[PDB]
Amino acid sequence: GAMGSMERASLIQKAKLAEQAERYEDMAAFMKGAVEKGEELSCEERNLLSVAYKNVVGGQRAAWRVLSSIEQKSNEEGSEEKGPEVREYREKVETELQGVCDTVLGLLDSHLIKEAGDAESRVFYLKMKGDYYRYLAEVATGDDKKRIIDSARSAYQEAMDISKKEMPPTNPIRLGLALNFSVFHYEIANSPEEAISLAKTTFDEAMADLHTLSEDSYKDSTLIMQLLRDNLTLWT
Amino acid sequence: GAMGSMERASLIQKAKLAEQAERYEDMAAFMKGAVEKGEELSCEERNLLSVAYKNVVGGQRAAWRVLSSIEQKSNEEGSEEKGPEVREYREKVETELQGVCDTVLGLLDSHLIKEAGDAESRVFYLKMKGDYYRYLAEVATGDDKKRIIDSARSAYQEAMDISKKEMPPTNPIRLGLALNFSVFHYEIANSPEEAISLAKTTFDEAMADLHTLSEDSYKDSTLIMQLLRDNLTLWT
Amino acid sequence: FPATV
Amino acid sequence: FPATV
Ligand SMILES: *CC(=O)NCC1CCN(C(=O)[C@]2(Nc3ccc(Cl)cc3)C[C@@H](C)O[C@@H](C)C2)CC1
Ligand SMILES: *CC(=O)NCC1CCN(C(=O)[C@]2(Nc3ccc(Cl)cc3)C[C@@H](C)O[C@@H](C)C2)CC1
Ligand SMILES: [Mg+2]
Ligand SMILES: [Mg+2]
Ligand SMILES: [Mg+2]
Ligand SMILES: [Mg+2]
Ligand SMILES: [Mg+2]
Ligand SMILES: [Mg+2]
Repeated sequence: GAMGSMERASLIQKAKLAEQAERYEDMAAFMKGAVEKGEELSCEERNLLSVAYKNVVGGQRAAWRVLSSIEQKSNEEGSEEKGPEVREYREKVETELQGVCDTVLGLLDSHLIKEAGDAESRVFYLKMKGDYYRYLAEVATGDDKKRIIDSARSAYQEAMDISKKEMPPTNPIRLGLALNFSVFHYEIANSPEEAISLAKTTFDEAMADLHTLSEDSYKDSTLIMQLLRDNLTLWT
Repeated sequence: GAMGSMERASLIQKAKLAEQAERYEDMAAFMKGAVEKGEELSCEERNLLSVAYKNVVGGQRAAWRVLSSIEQKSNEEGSEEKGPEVREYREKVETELQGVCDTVLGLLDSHLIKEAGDAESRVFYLKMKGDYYRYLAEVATGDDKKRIIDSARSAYQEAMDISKKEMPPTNPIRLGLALNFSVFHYEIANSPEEAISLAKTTFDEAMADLHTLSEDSYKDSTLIMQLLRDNLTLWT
Repeated sequence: FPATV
Repeated sequence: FPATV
C-alpha cells in the first residue's frame, strides 16, 4: 500500500489536515493507511475514518443520482436516442462507488470488527458495515441485490442488539445507528412503518433519558434527536 | 491516453454530463481526451475545457492556501514543533496543482494556440496560458519564479494586444482577459496601480460601448463589468 | 433525501 | 481573493 512507509501518527496528522482542506479523498487514503497499520482505532480516529469515507461516497452517490435521473429520462417515450454514453458514464461512477464501498467493507472485515470488543467501537463499525452495504444496495439491480440488502440488515441488527444492551438510549452512537437503520427500512427494505416506528421509539426513549445528562451530552444527543424528528416529519 | 479509444463526440457528451454531476476531474479528463483528438475546438468546447480545469485547479488552490496558512503559523515564534507533516502535505497538494497546470499548458502548446487564428479563439487560449502560469507563480519560491511570472505576463500581453485590435471593448473575452490580467498585476507583479488603471479603463471603455448591444449581449458584458467594479471596490 | 449520520 | 473568470 502506498501509505505503508508513512508512520501511523503522521497518517493521522495528515488526515486531520486533509479534513481542514476539505480534501476528503486524501483524508480517506490516509485513514486507510492508518487502519492498515493493524492497531485498533481510538474514538477520534474512528471518527476520522468515518468522516472521510462518508464524504467521498456521499459525493459519488449524489453524482450517481444525477446521472441515473438523466438516464431514466432518456428511456421515456419520445426521448431522442443519444447512444450509450449516459449509461456508460453512470456505470463508471457506479463502479467507482462500489469500489469505495468494497474498500471500506474490506477494512471493517480485515480486521476492525473482529478486534472491536467494547460496545462503542463494535457498534460504530457494525453501523458502518450496514451503511456501506446500504450504499451498495442503492445501486444494485442484479442476482445479488437481495443478499446485499440482507447484509446491510444483518450488520445493522447486530449493532442494534449490542446498542440496546450496552448503551443508554441517549448515547450518540446508539442514536445515529437507529437513525440510519430507520432510513434503511424506509428506502431500501420497503418498510416505511418499521422506519417510522423505529425513529419514534428511539426519539421517545432518548427524550426520557435526557435528564441524566450534562449540558454537553444533552447537546450531542439532542442534535441527533432532531434528525430523527426531521425524518419523521418528512415521512408523516 | 486512456481516452484514446473514445469518440470525440462521446468525450464532449460525457464532459457535459460530468459538469451536470459536478464531477470536474472527470470533466477535465474528458476534455483533455477531446483536445488530444487533434481537431480545433468550437466556442462551446473551449468553454467546457476552461470550466473543467478552472474548477479542478480552483479546488487545489483553495486547499493549498489552507495548508500554507497552517504551515506559516507553524513557523511563528512559540509554535510547538510538529514535524515535517504539514510541509509534506502542502508539498503534495502543490505538486498535484503544478501537474494540472503543466497538463493545461501542454494542451495549449500542443497544439491549441498555434492552430487558433481567429481572435476569439486565440485570445481565449492565450488568456488560459496566462492564467495557468499565474497559478504556477502563486506557488513558486525558487530560481524560476521570475521566468514563471514573465511567462504569465507575456501570454496575457499578447492576448491583450490582439483583443484591443480585433474585439469591441464589451466583448466578454476581452473583458475577462482584462479582469484576470488586472489580478495578475495586483497579486503577482506587485503592481497595484497598474491593476487599478487596467480595471478602470476597461470598465469605462466597455460602458461607452454598451449602447451598441442587444439585451442579451448587454447582460453578458455587464456581468463581467460588475466583477471589474467589485475588484476596484476591494482595492480602493 | 432523509438524514443519515 | 479578487474575482477572476
Ligand atoms: C468515537 C465515537 O464515539 N464517535 C461518536 C461521535 C458522536 C457525536 N457525533 C455526531 O453526533 C455526528 N456524527 C455521528 C457519526 C456516527 C454516529 Cl454513530 C453518530 C454520530 C457528528 C456531528 C457533527 O453531527 C451529528 C449530527 C452527527 C460524532 C461521532
Ligand atoms: C467561446 C467563448 O467565446 N466563450 C466566452 C464566454 C463569454 C461568456 N462567459 C462568461 O461570461 C463567464 N466565463 C468567462 C470565461 C472566460 C472569459 Cl475570457 C470570459 C468569461 C461565465 C459566466 C457564467 O459568468 C461570467 C462571470 C464569466 C462564458 C465564456
Ligand atoms: Mg511506526
Ligand atoms: Mg453496474
Ligand atoms: Mg425492534
Ligand atoms: Mg472518430
Ligand atoms: Mg514544491
Ligand atoms: Mg496598457
